[PDB]
This record gives sequence, C-alpha cells and structure tokens, in this order.
Amino acid sequence: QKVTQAQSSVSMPVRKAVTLNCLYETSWWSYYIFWYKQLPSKEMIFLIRQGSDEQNAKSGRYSVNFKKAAKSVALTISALQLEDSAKYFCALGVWGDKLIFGKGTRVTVEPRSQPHTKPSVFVMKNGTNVACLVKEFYPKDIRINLVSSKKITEFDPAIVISPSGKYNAVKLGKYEDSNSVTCSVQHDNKTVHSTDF
Amino acid sequence: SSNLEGGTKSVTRPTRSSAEITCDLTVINAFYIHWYLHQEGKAPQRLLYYDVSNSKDVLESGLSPGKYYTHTPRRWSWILILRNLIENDSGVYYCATWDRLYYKKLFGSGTTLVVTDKQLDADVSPKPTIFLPSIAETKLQKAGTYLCLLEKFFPDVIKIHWQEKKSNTILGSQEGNTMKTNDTYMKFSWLTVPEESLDKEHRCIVRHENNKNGVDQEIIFPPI
Amino acid sequence: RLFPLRCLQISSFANSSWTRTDGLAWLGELQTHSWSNDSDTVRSLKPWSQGTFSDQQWETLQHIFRVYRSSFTRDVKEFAKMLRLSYPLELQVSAGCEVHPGNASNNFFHVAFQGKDILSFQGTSWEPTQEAPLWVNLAIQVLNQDKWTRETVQWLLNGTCPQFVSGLLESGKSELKKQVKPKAWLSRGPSPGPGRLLLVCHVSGFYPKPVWVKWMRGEQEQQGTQPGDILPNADETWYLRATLDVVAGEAAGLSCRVKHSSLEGQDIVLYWGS
Amino acid sequence: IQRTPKIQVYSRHPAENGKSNFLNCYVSGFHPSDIEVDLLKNGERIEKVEHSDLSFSKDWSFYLLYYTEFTPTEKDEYACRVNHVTLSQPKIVKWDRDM
Ligand SMILES: CCCCCCCC/C=C\CCCCCCCCCCCCCC(=O)N[C@@H](COP(=O)([O-])OCC[N+](C)(C)C)[C@H](O)/C=C\CCCCCCCCCCCCC
Ligand SMILES: *[C@@H]1O[C@H](CO)[C@@H](O[C@@H]2O[C@H](CO)[C@@H](O)[C@H](O)[C@H]2NC(C)=O)[C@H](O)[C@H]1NC(C)=O
Ligand SMILES: *[C@@H]1O[C@H](CO)[C@@H](O[C@@H]2O[C@H](CO)[C@@H](O)[C@H](O)[C@H]2NC(C)=O)[C@H](O)[C@H]1NC(C)=O
Ligand SMILES: *[C@@H]1O[C@H](CO)[C@@H](O)[C@H](O)[C@H]1NC(C)=O
Repeated sequence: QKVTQAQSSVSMPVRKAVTLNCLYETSWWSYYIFWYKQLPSKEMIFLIRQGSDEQNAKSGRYSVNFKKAAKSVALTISALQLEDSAKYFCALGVWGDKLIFGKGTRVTVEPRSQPHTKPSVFVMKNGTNVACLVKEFYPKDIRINLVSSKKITEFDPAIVISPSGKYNAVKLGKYEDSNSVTCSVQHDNKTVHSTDF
Repeated sequence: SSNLEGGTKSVTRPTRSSAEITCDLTVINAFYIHWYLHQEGKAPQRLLYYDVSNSKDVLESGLSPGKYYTHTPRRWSWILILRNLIENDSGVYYCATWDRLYYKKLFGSGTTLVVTDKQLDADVSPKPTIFLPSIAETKLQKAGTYLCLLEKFFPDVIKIHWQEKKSNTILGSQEGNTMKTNDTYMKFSWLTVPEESLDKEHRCIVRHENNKNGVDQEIIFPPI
Repeated sequence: RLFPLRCLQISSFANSSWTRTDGLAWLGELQTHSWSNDSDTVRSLKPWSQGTFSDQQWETLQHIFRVYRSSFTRDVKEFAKMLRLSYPLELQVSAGCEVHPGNASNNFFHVAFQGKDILSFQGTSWEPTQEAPLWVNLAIQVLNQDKWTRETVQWLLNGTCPQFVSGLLESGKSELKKQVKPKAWLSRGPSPGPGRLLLVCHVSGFYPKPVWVKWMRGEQEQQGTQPGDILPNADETWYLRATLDVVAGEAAGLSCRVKHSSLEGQDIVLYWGS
Repeated sequence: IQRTPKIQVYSRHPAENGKSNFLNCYVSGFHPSDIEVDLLKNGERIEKVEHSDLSFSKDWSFYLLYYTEFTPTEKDEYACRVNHVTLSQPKIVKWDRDM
C-alpha cells in the first residue's frame, strides 16, 4: 500500500485546468482515494473522494481521472483561481482506518497577463527602521534598493499580488542614516525614485 | 478575542520533556480519534489512534509504548501527550476522524510542535514596530499604508490580521514572508486604507504562541 | 459560496386602474439593484452594480426595461380581458442566470401567478408549467407568435446575463469576499418544563451568510440543537439564534460553538457560566 | 394558493438599557404582497421606521424586514404589528429581549 506523486511543483495561469498525478500500489479489493488540499498555514481540507467501485467523480471544479489497471488517480482542477495555490495530497485507504499519503504537489496559480504598469515608490520610517513601498507594477520582475551608507541589516523584499492583478512590494531595512534614506526601483527598464513623489 | 479558541497553534518544548497537543476538531459520534504527523518534505502518516468509548491507545507498529498518550481532561475533549521529546518529533500534528457515514476523513487545524534545546531569550514574543503612511502617499494617491513589523519572536508560527476600532470587519491586508533573524523570526504586514479611513484608529492583531499572558496582541495605529 | 444573478419582479394588478411593478436584482446574498414603480430607471445600490458594462450598455438595458415594464403591464391587462381572469392579479417573475467557470452557463425565466408557476422560457420558446390551467395554453400560443420578444429574451439570458454576472463578480470582488466578525452571547429562555432550562446562543453581525452554530459539550455536538432561521439585519449582516432544551444539571460545562469564515480557523466558544 | 405570514422580532445587539440598538421585525412567507407593518413602542407607532425592498423567496412567498433605531430602557415595551389580507385582524407580537 504505497502512494507516489511524481510531480513536485507545478505552475499554471488563471482560468486553466491543472492536473496532478498519483500512483498507488495496493492489494485491497475495495479501497478509496482521497484528494486533500494543504494551505500555507498547514491545514488539511478534503477535496474529492474516488473509491474502487464508482465511475469518475466530480464536485464543483474538482474532477478525478481513475484507471484501476494502471493504478492512476489524476486530480483535475478546472478554471484555477488565485486561492488554488496550495499543496495537493493524494491518499489511499479503506473506511474507518488510516490514510496513506503521498509527498504532495505544490500548485502555484500565476496571474493573467496585464499591461506594463510603472511602479510608485514611497518610504516610511521609524527610528533606524526604513521600509520602501512599491504600489502597482507589472510584470513581477523588479529590483529595489535603498540609498544608505551605514546599512545595519537588509531583508529580502516581499512581493505580493494586489487585488487589481498587479503587484505590491515592501522592502524593509535598518540604517544608521535612516533620516536621509531614499528608495530606488528598477522595473520595466525604468528607474523610479522615492523623491519623485 | 477572549472567547476565541482553536485554529492553527504552535507548541515549543525542550528535549527530554513532554508536549501537549490540542484538538479543535468537532465530532457527531466518534469512536476513534486518529493522530497524524506531517514533517516538511515527507508524506503525512498516522502515528496512533484513540478508542474513545473504551479509552484505549493503539499505536502504529514500530513505536515504543508510552511515547504517545491520548488524554481526556474534560468529557469529549482530547489532548495528545508526547514523552521524551527529541528533535525529530518536530512537525505538524493533526487530529482526525471519519464522519458519521465514513464518507470522508476530517482533519483538525493542526499544531506545529517545535522541539529545540537551544538557548533562547527570556522574551521571544513578537516585538512590534509601527510605521505611519507616507505623507506623499496621502497627498497624491488619496490613500494611506500602515506597516506593522514584528521582530525577534520564536517559533515562526504567527498570524496577523487588521481591524478597526469599534468595528469587527476583517480588513484586506497584505503580508510578507516570515524571515529568519539569527535565532528568531520576523514578519511584517501592511494595510492600505482609502481616504475615508485615515481618520479611523486601526488595529494590528497578532496571534503568537509566546505572546505575553497568552493573549492576542493588539497594536494600535493612530488616525491621521 | 455560489453567486447566482436573480432578477425578481413583483407586479400587482388591482382595480384595473391600479397597478405597480417593482423589481430587484440579487448577486448571491447582496441586493445589487432596486426598481421602483414611481422611478423611470433601475437604481444601483452598490458602487460596482454596473459590473463591467459600459455606460451605454447599461443605459441600453434601462431603455429595454422601461419598454419591458410598460409592455408587460399592457399585455397582462389585455390577457385579463381576453380570458376570464378576475382582478386583482399577482404576477411574479424570477429570471436570471448562474455561471460555471470555463464550462457552461445556465439561466431561467419563471413566471408565477397567485404564487404558482404558470410558464417558463425553455430554449427558444415558452412552455407551460406542469399541471397548469387550460387558459395558460392559449397564452403560450400568443407568446410564441412574438418571435422578436423571444429573440430578445434569449439574447439577454444567453449572452447579456453571463457577461453581467462575470462583470459583477470581477468588479465587486472586494465586497463579495468581505469578512465581518460575528458577536455571540448567551441567554435564558422560557422554561420548557419543570426542572429544565432552554439555553439560548445569539450570533449576530456576521457576513457572509454561511455560518455554523451548535450547542455542545467540548468537541461532542449536542444533537438536540435547535437552529433557527438566519434573519437579516439592516446593514446586510445576519443573525442566528441556537437553543438547547436541557436538564438544569446538564447545563454545567455546556458551550455554544460558532464557526465562521471571518474567524480564520478559530471558533467562538461560550460556556454556560452566567 | 394563499399563505399567512411568519413574523420574527429581534435586536441587532444584545439589549442593554440606555445604549442604542436596532429593532428588527422580519415578516416572511405571505401572499399576496399587500401588507401593513408598524413597530410599536408602548402601543404607539414609531415615526422613523425603515424597511428593505419587498422581495420573495424560492417558494414565491414575499418577505420584508422592518427596522428602527432605539435606545431601550427598563419600562419600555416594544412590539411588531402586521396586517394582511389573509388575516382579518392585526397581529401584535411583542419583543422579548432575553430571547
Ligand atoms: C434578464 C437579466 C439581464 C440583466 C439584468 C440587469 C439588471 C436587472 C435590473 C432590475 C431587476 C428587474 C428584473 C425584472 C425582470 C426582468 C425581465 C426582463 C425581460 C426583458 C424582455 C424585453 C422584451 C420586451 O420589451 N418585450 C415586449 C415587447 O412588446 P411589443 O408590443 O413591442 O412587441 C411587438 C410584437 N407585438 C405583436 C406588437 C406584440 C413584451 O411585450 C413585454 C412583456 C412580455 C414579457 C413576457 C413574460 C412572460 C409572460 C408573463 C405575462 C403573461 C402570462 C400570464 C398572464 C395573466
Ligand atoms: C515607532 O514605533 C514605536 C514602537 O517601537 C512606537 O511607540 C509606541 O507609540 C504608541 C503610540 O503610537 C504608544 O502608545 C506606545 O507606548 C509606544 N511604544 C513604545 C514602546 O514606546 C512609535 O509611535 C513609532 N513612531 C513612529 C513615528 O512611527
Ligand atoms: C405605477 O407607475 C405607472 C406609470 O408607470 C402609473 O400609472 C400611469 O401613470 C400615468 C401618470 O401620468 C398616467 O397617465 C397613466 O394612466 C397611468 N397609467 C398606466 C398605464 O399605468 C401608476 O399610477 C403607478 N402606480 C403607483 C404610483 O402606485
Ligand atoms: C531601455 O533599454 C535600452 C536598451 O535595451 C536602453 O537604451 C534604454 O536606456 C533603457 N531605458 C531606460 C534605462 O530607461
């Protein structure tokens, strides 16, 4: 009784149909295969059930491709949403007993294509701490730096997806010259300064 | 806030001690409570299950007896107890059960057990730092971005959301990744408010295991 | 969390010299539009009520609805005269659609008379409701002679409506995904009998509508929980009361548990202590 | 096919004397749409009473929510009065704070 998910990480745009592969090795006549979703906060959520007796099942946007002879249970998610980005797990078990899980496959839903929007650069400060805020930009590729001569610590920038479909970003650091720290952003072959605003 | 319980939790314990792991799951008629362990990069596996009606523990083959114990402090409430904690015991522990007709197997919110015998500071609560919105932002974009930075906390499990004073609405905030600061962790979250809400007082609510007095931390953001 | 677009029309015909038509549009549980008889146009209730329709497209729909309202009132009054139906008459229309992502869309246009289904729009034509009065068959025949109205309704249901639903979902995504935390409190109720208690758990102020409230001892759910109806508040939140009939001794250690999306995985638990 | 209305009265917040609150009267399941709804304080009509738009349910029966702002005290009594063609006579249902 083994479960294997060959794929490790899979990416796909919005409103498409992604497929996760699962292969099981079992000897039971009657059994069940469950597909669960795991969230970044480590929470398991039931998605689909497909036993060895029924035909292929679906529920909402979740469907299952079942082949007993080749022992294949492929999960299909149709019209992906931005909340689909999570780790999907395949499990095998009989009723009222344990589940045998695979290692899981991470699905990352990438935003639809957007027009190239220039970033907007702002700076906020508290003591030595200085953060640079970048409001609206597409594509996600972007470089950010803070003008300083006494940088105590720097941290990797955080890039997130805005509700508009473009990207937000925040870069935080500590500087001894914090009262005169500006921000520079290289995005879309263009340079934007915090002093521009 | 004082009547909220459950959800994702973390328990930090040293080696050669015991750990308690709670179960926020809800049952209709449960004969068994299964305990699952999930370690990073590994498949979730069941360690044991608890016979509720007869109050017994059945452990998976290969596990030494007495390592895991299911305790019933109050009626129909269950806690998993781990003895002789080692570094390998770290991971997310779930409680689970089948539903009434054995359709599906529901899992709990899960608890991250962090077993470390390393020296830590006497205060590993999230230290808060407050960033008022940029003046140019308010003047130009007709909006305002508060920034809530929490640093020097352990372990890395932490929840952040935003609310308004006299309001129970969960505001739409964005947060960065939880990054490592030597032997502790740090996370920041920013909130953009429109021109209609600068005048309101805002709240950065932070849920962490080692918050002072074991209560959710409210960080004030004054109006502008 | 399904978000069907429901356009509802309530037309009352009394005295033959008195009539009114009122309408509203719902997207899920939110009322997005209101259409009063004393106003010439449908009123938007939300900043995003126009969806992704242009200004001209929405005004086109407004002109369509003004003509629809006057023609419906006149056609009903003509129907009342041609057949033997007595005033007052109470016609209701339920029309709308639901959008499956990337697969298919579906719609409906049901008409009720005195609270009972009489006909519906199926495919390209009008069909009478099962077990309908005989005169309705004559009405279907006249409606099916009007191919222009059938074509316009088909255009609206199969083309205009799915785009409107998609635009409303995209444009009002922020309000549809809004989360408002409920507040709960315990209370006493009229005694069911001697030596017994009626434990009451109020939960009010939550949005969206899906909620879970039960009386229970720890993690075990008391199967005797009596959930009431989810009743609306004026600010588009909801209220729900849950009661439990219990021996006074059993009320010790009992708690009311509330699960809601706004809670972020946690539950509100209220123990019987005051 | 006629159906008599179900009427339910409740407050937005828990009743605390002297603190503002909203009194709701939800009338549902009735047919035809002709209805009269009034909120009463000690038997007298409250002037500023608002109502949502008339709607109807899956079963085609109509429903309406009436509400008003109020600050309750210990001696004030509140009730909801409904009149309808299926009722020859107006139903007054009093508001229980301790529901
Ligand atoms: C539909 C969803 C699209 C998006 C919605 C956007 C916003 C919604 C806003 C507000 C909510 C209000 C909703 C109310 C419901 C809306 C329905 C709209 C339909 C539009 C159709 C326009 C065509 C038009 O306007 N049709 C009119 C055209 O009239 P005409 O005379 O110009 O026709 C020429 C032909 N002829 C030979 C001269 C007659 C038509 O006559 C009216 C009404 C008839 C409708 C029939 C309905 C079924 C029969 C019921 C009555 C008889 C049976 C019982 C009798 C006792
Ligand atoms: C910088 O951050 C500090 C905390 O690191 C803020 O100090 C707090 O300010 C609030 C009012 O805003 C007081 O009620 C707290 O008592 C303060 N805490 C401490 C520890 O002093 C400070 O306001 C922030 N300042 C700016 C300009 O952003
Ligand atoms: C509902 O609205 C209609 C108009 O849409 C009102 O009825 C018409 O009102 C005009 C006013 O100039 C008269 O000339 C018409 O004879 C009335 N005719 C028709 C065809 O209905 C009606 O009174 C309104 N009902 C109300 C306000 O209760
Ligand atoms: C864009 O890139 C081109 C070369 O690819 C360069 O000539 C130009 O200056 C760039 N634009 C900037 C730096 O704003």
